[PDB]
Formats: sequence, structure tokens, C-alpha cells
Amino acid sequence: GCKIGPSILNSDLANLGAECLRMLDSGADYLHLDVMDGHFVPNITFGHPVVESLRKQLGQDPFFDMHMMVSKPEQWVKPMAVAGANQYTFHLEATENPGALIKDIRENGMKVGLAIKPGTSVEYLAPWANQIDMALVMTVEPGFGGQKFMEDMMPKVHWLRTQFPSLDIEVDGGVGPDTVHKCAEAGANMIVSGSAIMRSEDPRSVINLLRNVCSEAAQKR
Amino acid sequence: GCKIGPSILNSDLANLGAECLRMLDSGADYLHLDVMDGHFVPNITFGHPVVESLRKQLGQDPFFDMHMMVSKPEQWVKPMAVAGANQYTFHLEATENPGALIKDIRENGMKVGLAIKPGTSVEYLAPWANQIDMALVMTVEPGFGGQKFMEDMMPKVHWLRTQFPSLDIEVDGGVGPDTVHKCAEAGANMIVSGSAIMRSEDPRSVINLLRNVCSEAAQKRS
Ligand SMILES: [Fe+2]
Ligand SMILES: [Fe+2]
Repeated sequence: GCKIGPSILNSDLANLGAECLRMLDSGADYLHLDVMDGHFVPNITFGHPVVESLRKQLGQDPFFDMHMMVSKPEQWVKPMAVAGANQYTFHLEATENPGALIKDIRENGMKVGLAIKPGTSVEYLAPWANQIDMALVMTVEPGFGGQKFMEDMMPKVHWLRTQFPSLDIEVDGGVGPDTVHKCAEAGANMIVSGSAIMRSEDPRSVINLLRNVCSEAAQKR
Repeated sequence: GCKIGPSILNSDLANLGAECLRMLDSGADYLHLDVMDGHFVPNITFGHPVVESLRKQLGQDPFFDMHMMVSKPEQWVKPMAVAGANQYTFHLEATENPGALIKDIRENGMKVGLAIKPGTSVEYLAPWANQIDMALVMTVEPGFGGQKFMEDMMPKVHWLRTQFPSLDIEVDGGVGPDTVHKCAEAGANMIVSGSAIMRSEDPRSVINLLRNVCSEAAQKRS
């Protein structure tokens, strides 16, 4: 049940279709698409219009995990659903009413992801864990780096894995061949990796490595 | 001095490089790139990371007019300059200190555009007209998709052209072959058009039509 989802912010964004296609051909399990509105985080990447074009090119099969680093996640639920997103991963910090938003995401036919930034206690996420499809533990601060993987996020992953053995747990931020062992041993089964994959001359090899480390750790649990 | 700048939001945004190459190969004079942050307008398009990749793909020559429909235009000046934007067109409504922002744009080596939404008096542009490279008169409300061209914006264009004969004036919003003459007769010399160019089998012909309607109307007034 371990899956690798390349992030594409490090890719040639003027040729996004080609970059996604070669990730899929390289054996990516899903694509992790970072949506930043310049308010929740200090960068603007792309929104649903790009997602819609991507979906049109890639067809119906590929799974899009939308990482919604936006200040008003309620606003983009329907646009992302219409664009063809599979999963809407919103930040717990970005809404006063996560329960209502979770309901809305499901009513719009999408899976539910719930993300926490490094400074947010995993204790805030736990109360909602049985309502979501996937928890995302950030391992860098979103919108800034360009940062080193934060090893002190691993206790969050471990706690979640301990308390919720069946929960899919994703990590995102500086994850690569060098740090995937930490994530996998802590309990993560969904791995987002950007530069490590996208800049590789052999992304299939990198993806296989990442998945194999996770799988090995899962079989040990 | 009449120029056509396709807007690219109705293009295949998964292949922005190819779509822009096609526009340039069709004789587009520049590219008009709509940046929306989901706050100043109720849509999110793309930001400087996309611009940086587009500049890399297209090379140094093409001109990018960045239509910054963003709440904090001060924030994206350096990122856009680093990304290789030629002109940073911000909304007058979006800053309380346009003078400082204009200065910051020039200090970062970019040309300065100043945009006004339909509800904003063209008079607000006047104090700044001597400091900017281009005025952008919106002819639809930005961020609400396909809207009808607002002919009642033409007096804004005509007023600007009358007050500032040497000022480049861009129109943007529902502009196509059906409405370009209205813009040109009012004084606009920079025309943004989207679907009418992007959807065509022969975008060169559409671009040429827009440009020549504009040029011949401009020649007439002269
Ligand atoms: Fe992400
Ligand atoms: Fe525009």
C-alpha cells in the first residue's frame, strides 16, 4: 500500500504535460500538484485552470493529489472537482471549520487530504483522522524552501501511524533517497518527492528506490 | 505603433510553452500573461514559477506583459523580474502607494503598466500617467471568465488618448475582431485578445486583422 507521488514545482512548468507524462511512464503512482495562492504561503504556483488542462491531456486514469496551500480552501473545492482532481488536500490551519469542509469535498466527489505545517501539533490533526482519506505531515515549511528535510517531524508520523494503523500518511518536503528511510521507518506510506525525482536522469530508478524503502518498512510493521 | 498581445488562459495550460511558441510564430507582438492570486480576483491562474519556465523556453526576445491581478503587487515585483518579465502591470486598486511601487518596478529593470477595473475612474490614472509605460483599461470585470465587452469603457480610452497622446493604451476583456474597432477608434493601440486568436486555425490571420483594424483606425484619426 505504498505509493510515490512526484511533485512538479521543480519541473519545466512551460511543458507540464510532458513532465507529468514521463513521471507516469516512470512508474509514479500519482501526481502531487502544489497549489499556492500567494496568501497562505508566499508563492503563487497555479490553480484549477492548469489542473483542467492537465487532466484533459493526461486523460481520466492518473490520480491527482491537490495540495491546496490556499487561504480559503472552501472556495476551490468545486473548481478543482470540475477540473478533474481526485483528492483535495487542504491545510488544517486554513479553515475554522474542517468538518464542514471535509463534508463539502466528499459531496463534490473527491477524496479528502488534511495537511499540517511543521509548527502545527499533530494533536490538532488526530481528532479529524477518522474523517479523512489521507494525512499529510509537512517536512518542510510550505512556500519557502528550498529547505532541509525536518527530521523532528518524524515523531508526528510515528504517532499517527501508532494511533491510526489503517490511515494513509503522506510526507512532503525534502524527501528523497537520503531521507525516505526516515519517513518509512516512522510510518509514512505515501511519499511526495520533487527535485530528487524530477532532476534525475533515471526517475524510474529513483521512484523504485523510494517505493522499495517504504514497502520494506511496511512489511516490518 | 499598434500591437497585438494574445492572452493565453484559454490555451492548453499544460503546454504553455508550445502555445506561446505558436503565438509568436503567428506574429504576436507580445504575450499578455494573466496572473491571478484568488484574492484580488476570484480565480487562480499561475505565478512567477510558470513565468520563469516560460522565459527559459521562449528565449530572451519575446515581450511579456504581466497582468498582475494580485492583492499585494509589491510582493511579486522581484520574483517577476528574476523570472524575466518585461513589464509589470499592476492594478491601481491593489495598492495604497502606487508611487513607491512604480519606482520599485523600474529599479528592478521592468517596464511599468497600470491597470484599472471597470468601476474605477480613469481620472485616477492621470497623476501617474507620466511615470508609467502603459495604461490598461479593463473592458470586462477581471476574474469572472467570459463576459461581454463593456462599450461604456470606451470613453476612458478616448479620454486617456486625448490627455496623453504618446501613452500606450491597452484594452483587455472581451476584445476580438467584433469589438477591436471600438477600442481602436477610441484610441487604444495595444490589444489583448484571447479565444478569438487561440481557437483559430490561422491565428496569424486573426492577429493581422486585429492589428490592421487598429492601425487603420489610428491612421484615420491622425
Ligand atoms: Fe506539496
Ligand atoms: Fe489580462
